[PDB]
Amino acid sequence: RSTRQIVEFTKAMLQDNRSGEMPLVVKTEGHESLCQKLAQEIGRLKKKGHETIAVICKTAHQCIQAHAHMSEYTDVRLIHKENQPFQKGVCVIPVYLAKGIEFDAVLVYDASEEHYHTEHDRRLLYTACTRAMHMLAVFYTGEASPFVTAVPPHLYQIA
Repeated sequence: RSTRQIVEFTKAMLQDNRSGEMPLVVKTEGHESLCQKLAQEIGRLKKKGHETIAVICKTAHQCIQAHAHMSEYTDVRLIHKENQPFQKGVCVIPVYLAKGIEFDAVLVYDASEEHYHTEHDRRLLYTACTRAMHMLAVFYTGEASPFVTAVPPHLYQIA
């Protein structure tokens, strides 16, 4: 139900039909520059018509940090419990609460090798990226997750 480009990107992460824009991978220096560039990309995606936009973090604890820092640049809804209603707009949400929800656009928060390197992490990263129906962006600080670096570079564009 996602785009061919998103399906091919995410399939390539598991090394161990509609069309859309290429997944975007974005390198950043630190959580503050990360949150700034996330905020800019959210503004771009809103203008292009995305109505449900998820910044997906690995854990609830990371969500709180992400939400606090993103709030410096834009307004974002923190998703922290199951009974929060699905609505249009921008949210910060952990993988385990995003499971089986579909968003127009997903921005993966800090897909670094520090945060995503175990096989458990691989399942979490895959789950996060497959929530995206129309646009996927993968942001990271420092060094990218091995599961991102492993994706053939023709399957994504860089910023």
